[PDB]
Amino acid sequence: FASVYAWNRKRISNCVADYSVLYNSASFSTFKCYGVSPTKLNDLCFTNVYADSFVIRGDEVRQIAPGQTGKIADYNYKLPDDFTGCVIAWNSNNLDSKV
Amino acid sequence: YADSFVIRGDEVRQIAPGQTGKIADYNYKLPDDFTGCVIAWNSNNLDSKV
Repeated sequence: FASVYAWNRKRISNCVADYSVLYNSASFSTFKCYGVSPTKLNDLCFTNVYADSFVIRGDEVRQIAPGQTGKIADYNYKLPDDFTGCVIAWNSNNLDSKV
Repeated sequence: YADSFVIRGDEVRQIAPGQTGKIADYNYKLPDDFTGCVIAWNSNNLDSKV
């Protein structure tokens, strides 16, 4: 992954996106969608999807939300107040930690 | 001899000679004069589910 101050950005189009394989998985602690109901994600067709990836501390997942204030929100990654989309967050203590 | 198992986090201190608790006196008791060594590490990803 990449650090938060240089969060990785990718654009996806011209594809068939299956969201069932993401919802059924028992690995994601936080799966919170804002614009639409997640269970209906297979029912909509889009284009120009944006994917941002990075790594943060445990306490800072709460700051990834529209209209949020803190340190990461106002210095590393700011969300539009009218954001539409979804946020996924899970634990990586196994791979991103070292004694 | 090698013994292997999985326990909680607070209970690793119970695995020591002359220790008192719940696992020590009910599941695994070390001899007081034990010789050898103990290894413990975290396996949250493998052994936990949402």
